[PDB]
Amino acid sequence: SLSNKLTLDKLDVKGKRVVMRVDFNVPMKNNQITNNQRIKAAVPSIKFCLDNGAKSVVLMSHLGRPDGVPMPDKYSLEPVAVELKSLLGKDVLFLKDCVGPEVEKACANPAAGSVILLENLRFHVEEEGKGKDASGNKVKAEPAKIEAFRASLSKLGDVYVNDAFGTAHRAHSSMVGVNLPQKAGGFLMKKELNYFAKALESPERPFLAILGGAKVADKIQLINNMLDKVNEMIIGGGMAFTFLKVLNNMEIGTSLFDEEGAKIVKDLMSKAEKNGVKITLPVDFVTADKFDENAKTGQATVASGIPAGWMGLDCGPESSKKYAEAVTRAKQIVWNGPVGVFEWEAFARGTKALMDEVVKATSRGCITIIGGGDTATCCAKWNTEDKVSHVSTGGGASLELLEGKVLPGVDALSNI
Ligand SMILES: Nc1ncnc2c1ncn2[C@@H]1O[C@H](COP(=O)(O)OP(=O)(O)OP(=O)(O)O)[C@@H](O)[C@H]1O
Ligand code: NA
Repeated sequence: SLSNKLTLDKLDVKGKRVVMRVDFNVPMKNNQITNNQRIKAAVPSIKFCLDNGAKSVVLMSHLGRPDGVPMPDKYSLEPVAVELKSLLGKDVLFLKDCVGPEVEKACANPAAGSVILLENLRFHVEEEGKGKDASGNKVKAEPAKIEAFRASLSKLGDVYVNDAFGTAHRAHSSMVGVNLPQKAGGFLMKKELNYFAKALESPERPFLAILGGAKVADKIQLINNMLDKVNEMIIGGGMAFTFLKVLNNMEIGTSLFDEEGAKIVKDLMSKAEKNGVKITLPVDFVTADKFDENAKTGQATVASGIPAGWMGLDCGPESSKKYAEAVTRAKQIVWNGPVGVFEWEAFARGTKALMDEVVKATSRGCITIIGGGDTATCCAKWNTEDKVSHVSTGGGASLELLEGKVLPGVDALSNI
């Protein structure tokens, strides 16, 4: 997987400036970092570079989805710089941009051992290649400016390391576009890829995938290929309402809905039937009159529908029972995406109950893999990081491995 690729343990960094993509896309609440998992996970690679004599380590990441507009009031990485201090035992220089002559000067010839964190890559449309303007109109990036963006990032180091497993499914500029002669996979990239390579070679069966969360447009497009690998799927969280509206003609109110994915729902169900994959969808819900921690709440079922102006933000008790039945049958589980808005206590019961079931499954020998920026925060919140088989820093990235793909961030590394 990385067998063919240059990795950091084989990269001479002595006297070299290292430019490192990392996944510091950490969850935030009340403007605080709620889980430093993804930051801590990159420390081994950073520390290795500094201990083996790197002149500098320049760290670069996105945070959230600002869609190519500078929104430091809301998606700045400065809080991550602070947290990384503590985890490293080294101070960190935070720059307010990631490209341009001022950044290039700050990284051109740093004091020996400097750790530099750049501002959010996605404040530039050239990272993703597309985004929105500040008025919210979709925009494409211009090829020549994408090249200039990649050229600028490439000047910030002499060698490149990608340790950003959580983002490895994204063919973004900082992930596939850095032009330096040595492009090496970091130790987190190696740890995660090696874990999944073995867990996915010959899964214990039944193999259950649990797909929830809120990235519906993206992740509904992964189900088709996953249906060739798994024996059961829970489709919950925000993902479920697109399925229920199409299959059950359910009223879903203002719940998350994907117009494009709705067009393939019946094809996915046909393929699940063809491949013998049991699909478990929720049958009841905790509702809210608005997207707010303190919203008024209600209950609902698929038969009742969700009232107009209301949204389903958690599953209900009968859904938790059905989810639990699927977990009990499983011998291997991969779970990405909470089955409700677990950050808010009114909407956390379904995710907590499913966590309880997954922990119990682990205790009787199920191989249990939970991954994602927010889903791993469930493990931190309820203190189950040591009670499942593997907590991954990749969510969507892990689902694309489950599909059987080579991740773009891996593919772009140097061959041995
Ligand atoms: N019914 C729902 N409506 C809206 N949001 C939901 C619902 N159920 C869960 N969520 C939200 O889904 C979010 C997580 O979805 P997401 O797909 O980002 O998962 P993730 O584990 O961070 O995955 P990745 O690592 O790929 O980003 C949480 O913030 C949670 O509030
Ligand atoms: Na997320």
